[PDB]
Amino acid sequence: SKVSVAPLHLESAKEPPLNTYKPKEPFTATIVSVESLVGPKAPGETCHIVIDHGGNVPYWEGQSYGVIPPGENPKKPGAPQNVRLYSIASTRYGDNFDGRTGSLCVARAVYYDPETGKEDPSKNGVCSNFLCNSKPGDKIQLTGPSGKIMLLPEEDPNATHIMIATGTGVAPFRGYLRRMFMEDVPNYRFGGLAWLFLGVANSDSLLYDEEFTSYLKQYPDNFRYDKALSREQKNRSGGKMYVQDKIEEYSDEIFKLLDGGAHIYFCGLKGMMPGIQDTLKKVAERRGESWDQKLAQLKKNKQWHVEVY
Ligand SMILES: Cc1cc2nc3c(=O)[nH]c(=O)nc-3n(C[C@H](O)[C@H](O)[C@H](O)COP(=O)(O)OP(=O)(O)OC[C@H]3O[C@@H](n4cnc5c(N)ncnc54)[C@H](O)[C@@H]3O)c2cc1C
Repeated sequence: SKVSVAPLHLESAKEPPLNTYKPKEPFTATIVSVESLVGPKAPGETCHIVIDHGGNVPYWEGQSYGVIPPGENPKKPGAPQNVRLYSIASTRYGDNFDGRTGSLCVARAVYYDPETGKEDPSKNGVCSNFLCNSKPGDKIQLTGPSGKIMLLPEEDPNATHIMIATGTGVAPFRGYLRRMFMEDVPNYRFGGLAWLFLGVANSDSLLYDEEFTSYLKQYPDNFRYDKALSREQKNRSGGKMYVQDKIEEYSDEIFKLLDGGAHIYFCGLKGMMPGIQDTLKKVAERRGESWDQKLAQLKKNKQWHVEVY
């Protein structure tokens, strides 16, 4: 059974909120919870951060929140820190199904000297550590929401959505999939195919795995889920197993879906994209197709959605 959500008036707007709060006057939100998403063998920490915005900073799935960490801009004395953007990992109703909270999926950026391995905290990422170090009741300066690239196309409730994530790039897809499958949204009844491909370092680095596995058992004809574990698996050519290698295992199914009008999404660190492009080119070549021409048509048809960072 789908989970009741409120308030239904969040469905009424016909345009997404944008820049409701700006950097000079952010919204002072409050941390609800911070929890690690990863096991002890993960190379670094990734946390789920729940933020109470009280309904003052609503958003649509696929958008980002800005966070202004405290302190001074190290490059402009007297000025605030620059905004850092984070893909919202929750639906518009949020993890408490009430329209009052939104969630972030935040990897700690930690610096290690390339030769000695010595950590240097002064070179760690300011906003990501600020967020992962936060505790219930702490205040967060929120801006936005912002972004339109990753809004979910809902005009066809039976569309196909192929979602390609590495690491924290899973965030918008957690939101899409909760709206598609878990929440009782009477004006969006999804009857298409949602297919999540996720690449992470190892099993302990998986994010939200139990939630996604649950969708396989509840919606076996509408959801597919495939994972690539780069430090624990090898591809067919002998390289470390990346998300593009999982795509290749389903070369024919995914190309057929794209030809049929499927939307395809990419999110996570930008270093994910070169290997993906290389694989898609090789898959097309084996089929006797030009990947350049196919990608041009996907962009012209508004099927191609990329937000990497
Ligand atoms: C649209 C969008 C969505 C995003 N979504 C997410 C998301 O869902 N989750 C997420 O985790 N991130 C996400 N990001 C990235 C996020 O915005 C930040 O860039 C990231 O968290 C790092 O910010 P920071 O403040 O921690 O690091 P910063 O302080 O900005 O530092 C940047 C990097 O430089 C390194 N560094 C600092 N000083 C030195 C030095 N002297 N020498 C060498 N290295 C140094 C830091 O360790 C860090 O890796 C997103 C970005 C965009 C644009």
